[PDB]
Amino acid sequence: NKNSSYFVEWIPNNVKTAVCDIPPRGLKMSATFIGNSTAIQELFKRISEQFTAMFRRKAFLHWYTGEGMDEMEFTEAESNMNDLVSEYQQYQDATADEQGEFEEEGEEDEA
Amino acid sequence: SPGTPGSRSRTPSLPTPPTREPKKVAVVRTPPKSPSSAKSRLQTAPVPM
Repeated sequence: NKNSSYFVEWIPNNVKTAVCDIPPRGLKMSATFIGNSTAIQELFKRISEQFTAMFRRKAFLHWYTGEGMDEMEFTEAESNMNDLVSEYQQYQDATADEQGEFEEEGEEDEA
Repeated sequence: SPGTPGSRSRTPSLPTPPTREPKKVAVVRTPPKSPSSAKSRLQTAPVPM
């Protein structure tokens, strides 16, 4: 209620509750939270940022391809990370929309 | 796209969720089965002379 701006509005009522009868030892009550958020992208951005700045100069790259790692397999590991950030960003700032008769339909002409 | 010399970042961005699509969904389908009836009656007692 107080913070509806912090919850994905095309995932209505975003919570899964579980409740055990038994406390952790030495305290009469506690709780643990798990949190799936688009706000995590800033991890993967920075790692990718540090990775590309490293990789543009190939800094210490030789130790990985010394182990017979492939420098092309390593190149495309960036792409998965970039695709992952786009996986958050397609749901970032994204909105409810109307249902309707939203089919495309061309002109009354022979093609 | 033009840019800096050497290796450049490798970014896909194809959004997964379906767009607007033909599912209007809310249409009238099954009204309850309802017949009107006009009705009539005619009084029929004994009518001698």
